[PDB]
Amino acid sequence: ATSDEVRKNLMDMFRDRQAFSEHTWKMLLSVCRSWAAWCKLNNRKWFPAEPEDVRDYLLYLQARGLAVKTIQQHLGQLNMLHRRSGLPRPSDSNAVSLVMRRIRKENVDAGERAKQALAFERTDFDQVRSLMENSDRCQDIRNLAFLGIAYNTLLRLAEIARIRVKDISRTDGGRMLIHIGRTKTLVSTAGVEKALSLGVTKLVERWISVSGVADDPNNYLFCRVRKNGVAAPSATSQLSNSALGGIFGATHRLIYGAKDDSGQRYLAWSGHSARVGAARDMARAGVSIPEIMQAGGWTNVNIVMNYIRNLDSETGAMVRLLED
Amino acid sequence: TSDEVRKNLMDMFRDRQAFSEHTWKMLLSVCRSWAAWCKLNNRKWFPAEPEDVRDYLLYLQARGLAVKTIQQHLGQLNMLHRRSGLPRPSDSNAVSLVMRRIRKENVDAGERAKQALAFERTDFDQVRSLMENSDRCQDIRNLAFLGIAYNTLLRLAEIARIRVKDISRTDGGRMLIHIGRTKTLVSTAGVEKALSLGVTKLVERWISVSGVADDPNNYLFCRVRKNGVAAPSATSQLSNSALGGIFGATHRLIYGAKDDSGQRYLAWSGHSARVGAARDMARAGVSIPEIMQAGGWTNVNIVMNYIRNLTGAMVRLLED
Amino acid sequence: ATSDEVRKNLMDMFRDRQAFSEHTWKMLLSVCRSWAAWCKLNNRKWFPAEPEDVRDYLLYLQARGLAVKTIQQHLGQLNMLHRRSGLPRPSDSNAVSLVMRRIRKENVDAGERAKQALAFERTDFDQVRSLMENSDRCQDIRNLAFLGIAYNTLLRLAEIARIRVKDISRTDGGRMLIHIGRTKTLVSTAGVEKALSLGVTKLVERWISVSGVADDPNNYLFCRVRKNGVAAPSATSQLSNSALGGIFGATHRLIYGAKDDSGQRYLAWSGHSARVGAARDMARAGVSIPEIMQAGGWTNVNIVMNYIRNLDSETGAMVRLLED
Amino acid sequence: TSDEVRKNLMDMFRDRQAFSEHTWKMLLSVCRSWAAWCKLNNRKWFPAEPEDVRDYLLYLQARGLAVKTIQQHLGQLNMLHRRSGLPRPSDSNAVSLVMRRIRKENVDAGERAKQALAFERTDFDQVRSLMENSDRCQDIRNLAFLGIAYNTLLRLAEIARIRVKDISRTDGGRMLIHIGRTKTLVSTAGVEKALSLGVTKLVERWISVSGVADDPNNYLFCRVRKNGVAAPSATSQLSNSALGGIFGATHRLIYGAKDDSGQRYLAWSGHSARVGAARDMARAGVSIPEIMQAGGWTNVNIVMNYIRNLTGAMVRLLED
DNA sequence: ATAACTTCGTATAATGTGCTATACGAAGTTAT
DNA sequence: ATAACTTCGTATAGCATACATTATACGAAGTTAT
DNA sequence: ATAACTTCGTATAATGTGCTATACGAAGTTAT
DNA sequence: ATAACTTCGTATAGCATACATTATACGAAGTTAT
Repeated sequence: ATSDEVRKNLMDMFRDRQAFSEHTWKMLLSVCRSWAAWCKLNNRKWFPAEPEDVRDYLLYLQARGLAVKTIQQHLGQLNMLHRRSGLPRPSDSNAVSLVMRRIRKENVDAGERAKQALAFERTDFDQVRSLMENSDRCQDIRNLAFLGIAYNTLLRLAEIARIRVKDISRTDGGRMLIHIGRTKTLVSTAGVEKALSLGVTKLVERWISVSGVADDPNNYLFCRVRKNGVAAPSATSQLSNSALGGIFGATHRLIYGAKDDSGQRYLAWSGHSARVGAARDMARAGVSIPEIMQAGGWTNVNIVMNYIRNLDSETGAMVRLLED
Repeated sequence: TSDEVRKNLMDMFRDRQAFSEHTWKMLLSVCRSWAAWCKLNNRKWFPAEPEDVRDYLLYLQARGLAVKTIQQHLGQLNMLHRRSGLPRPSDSNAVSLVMRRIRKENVDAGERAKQALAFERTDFDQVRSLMENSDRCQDIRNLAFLGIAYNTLLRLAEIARIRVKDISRTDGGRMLIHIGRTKTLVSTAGVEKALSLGVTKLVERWISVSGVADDPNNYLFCRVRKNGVAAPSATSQLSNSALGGIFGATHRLIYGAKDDSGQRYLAWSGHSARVGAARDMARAGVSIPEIMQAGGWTNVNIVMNYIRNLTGAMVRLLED
Repeated sequence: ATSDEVRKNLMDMFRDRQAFSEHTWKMLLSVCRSWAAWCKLNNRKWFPAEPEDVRDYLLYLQARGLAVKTIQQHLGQLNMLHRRSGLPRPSDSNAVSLVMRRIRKENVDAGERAKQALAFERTDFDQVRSLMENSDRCQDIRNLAFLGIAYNTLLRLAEIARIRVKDISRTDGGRMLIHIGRTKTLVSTAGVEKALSLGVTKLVERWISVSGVADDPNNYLFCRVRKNGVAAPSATSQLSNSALGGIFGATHRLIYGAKDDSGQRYLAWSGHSARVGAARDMARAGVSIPEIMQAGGWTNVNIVMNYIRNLDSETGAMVRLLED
Repeated sequence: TSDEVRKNLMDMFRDRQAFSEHTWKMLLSVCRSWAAWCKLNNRKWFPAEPEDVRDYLLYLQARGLAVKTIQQHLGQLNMLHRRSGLPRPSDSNAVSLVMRRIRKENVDAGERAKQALAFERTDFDQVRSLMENSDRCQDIRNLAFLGIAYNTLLRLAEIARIRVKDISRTDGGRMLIHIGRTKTLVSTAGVEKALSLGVTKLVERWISVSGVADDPNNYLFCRVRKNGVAAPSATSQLSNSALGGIFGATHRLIYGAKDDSGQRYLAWSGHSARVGAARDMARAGVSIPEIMQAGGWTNVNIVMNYIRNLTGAMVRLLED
């Protein structure tokens, strides 16, 4: 609570900045730039943040038509800056506590809907599969394997990029299989092994036949394919998540065409579409919530439950009673 | 200090919305009452003196009011003080002790907190068997309302907030109703309340004859005037007084006009289908874990309270 | 924290003493007399109670070979006296908090076993039933009905004494039935109706034939029977719980004879024996925990679970797996 | 103040017993370590300076110790301070942040907290199929120990505290074992761990050949010397080092001597039957609610950690 | 008129975070 | 004199009301398109 | 001897109240 | 020139490490009845 104390705290912050993910840091800076500009504009002090100002700001975020979860992030990062610096948190103020409470209320009462990825189900896999199965085109074959390793496995983006060729050993009738390393938590796991079908395996093949992947196995399975249709292997680099999420966007447009309704948020297939579809498919096929809240490494149902909610199978006991 | 206290309270009024409209309704209702009693005995209503509050509670008790009502008066007074940054009346033995004593004396004389008359499947099936045949807008609406009420267990006000854009469909054709906020939860995630095929038909039929669908941002249920014309609106919801009247009206229909007693719960009301469904489910052998998901409860005690009626495992063990 | 403040608090305590059951008050005085004597003896001040003294005292209770639950009651009542008087609780002290923690540990590690009532099951009801069924003796017939209203119903003592003759209306084949009022909680119930068999009803009869109960129905079902074998009705009074618990003690001795092993605690049948037996019987007969944690008005299983624990039916999943 | 702090710590030592013998073992173990590091760099070991503690944790990390061990060192230091009425080292950013960073750096290099090698029913059935035939006291005891371990899921020390007067019987003949205190619960109520008919026989046979029953206040398991003579005792329990050795010994028996690696968990150990039973139950389709009652857990996370191995719902959905 | 509300006041019942990743539209970077 | 209780007191086992809201119950009193 | 521990130190994994009633042995109270 | 990315930044959805203990792992070093 003295400029010297705060100075010490901020030096502590920088010295052990690896106590947080670079993503966290990204959002911290992001919010600070947002809050600071606003302060400048609205003639106020940005550090330390004063409860009345942070209030005005939060209402400004709301008026900006920003989501409740987003405003949370803002107060959140601000609370973190003051906590890691020796100063009082904005949340610890009555004004800020109340306003947050009010805004949450006001927004829900107007339509605010959290969104999630658009399901990419077998009904979608088969379709694309039928549209790009006979195509000579490199990046066309690659994108099908992806759509395969992805629906078939439910692996996250950050993880499908990480795959290396060795990891893809084989099995039962020449069925493929794979060691991932997904978890990044200590008391969790070091990793699993995942398998493929006569479908998803027969595809992932071609990619390898054409990708020239069978070259220096320290190689990754997924690489970029240039405009001439020639792939570029690289044991040193990984298809950015943007591109991978790109194949899902691209593919949806192929079938459904140009970007649509309203101007933003989940109109086409995104990185999570495959998991979200497999799950329902696996739920529709009456597969215990184990595999379901499991084929994805799901440590908490609320998530798999928000995914299979509109499914008739998840209708409720009252519907069951009512219908006998 | 006087300055601070003026601020804290002022700070509360500014973000009025952080609280339920009702919470404010009661805060003001108690204050009115308290303030009234205070003026009668020449007492300063704020800050409140434990001794004066004690006299007030006892006064409430003498009026023959319910323990729950007395407790509400203490709760509001407590909030006023606490939110002001002042000591709560309950923070003193005179007040803590008198409350306990009032409850105690009251219950040890019987006094019991009531609950809505159950509206169960038999009741639903009977009401529907009769109203199904009506072509009147009102009956069509009312039958749909009761259908959702029983099916979903939603509360009057969650039902009254259902907007047309809130309905969806399972692939199989069942209607899905998305619920944003409830007594126990305000999140942007919300819940999806599915409707049986039959309640679904009931709802569809209402939508049709009413025209609410003429604006996705329109409240599903609305007034229907003497001439049968439904009055759709995206700005004003049907009042809970109306929604609850549908229950009592339906009851009157099958069982006649109610007692002259003046008691409460002589006919079905807003909570009748919740009480009744919970029960219906318990009987069906439904799991507590699942019964709770039905009513949106996060805990297990209301759920248990509603059942305690059904037996005879005994003459049975003894007879053989 | 001033003698005037404490004085005000204690006057508050007395003025609204009905904020507690007379049983609570009984234990408060009980503990205070115990603590005070000790203080006198051990040359200390009893009010306000000083953390070090209350510590010594608790260890003294322990050395007295007193149960953990008992010492809890002592600290408990002391904490209540200081809380309702404006002074700091003894529990709020580090010394007292630690010692309590240590004693709890030390005792468990030596055999301390909470006890419960000895089961009085159908195997016991039938037995006594076969020993006192042909006996002309008034108090012999009375004690059998009791053993009946009690096993058959699972009603608490305090409640079987409360029964009045009207409450005993009839039913299915001339089966008896009964409106009790058990609960004394607001958001609970006002009460239930309970039934009897060809057994428990055929007995409760005689008692009425002989008890002369069918006289002024404001009467209670259970009265005292004097040494000459003549019963004494009374709409104004109730068989004390001591006597009722007496019939269970008496009856056990009849079959098993004189008071036994060690010198104390649950050697014979007590007021709770009947419930405790019915339950297991109802559990052995595979009756869902509903009625079980219900025929007694049980709002919490831990209790019915501690009663059916040695029952094979409650053995566990590992036993189930192990045995196939 | 120096006076108070001397008291609080003195107040802790007086009621030593409020804590596990082990908690004390580690407090003293860390202090020894810390104090050592401190003397090496000429630093005052208490009260501790965040900066000095930060240097200490990093030092621990450089020693190549586990995140859990480093955390334990911080926990003990934290306790010393907190219980003294002083500020906790973790109460400072240098310490809070370094811990996170250490964990983070460590895990993002793999590092994972291990768990005991599973000892499942197949393992039990195999070990028993073999040892059943031995008439040696040791084998008889060991087979009984493993039987209870797997059956009950008890922990080494709860098993090592079982006294003869603690066994009962269901009417059907199954042995019941009453457990007073455990890692997660010290109450006079206790639990009753039932044994299958088969494990029951195993236990009976041990009681018989050993004579522990010669004193109800005798510990069920005890040493058995080179000559086969069991040494019963009501004052000294069999050491956990012994009980755990039974697991590793049994393992050696079926699979040979262990790696030279020096790693941990190369053979079964104290927790092997808990890990294994939990799993066995999950496979059997047992309910989480019930799996938890088996292991005495009150929560749901260790239970989940132990399973994550078993699959293929996919080639399956895809193949058809 | 009047059905069918609304409104509104007092009475009374009912309930139980904070770090890290992805989403995308942009803007920038290579190699065709 | 005792059997058959009652009341007592201390020992222990069995429960389940207090927070801080936010909602319903129900009608009287006012409203508006018919 | 030596099997089979014990002990003990450092390493590292695992877990998650407070009011009111009953129990009894006693002591006291009536009516046989 | 662009296709096919990469890196950016802000918007939002998806998770899951920090307390305060109390326990196990495992062997070396010491022990005691054989």
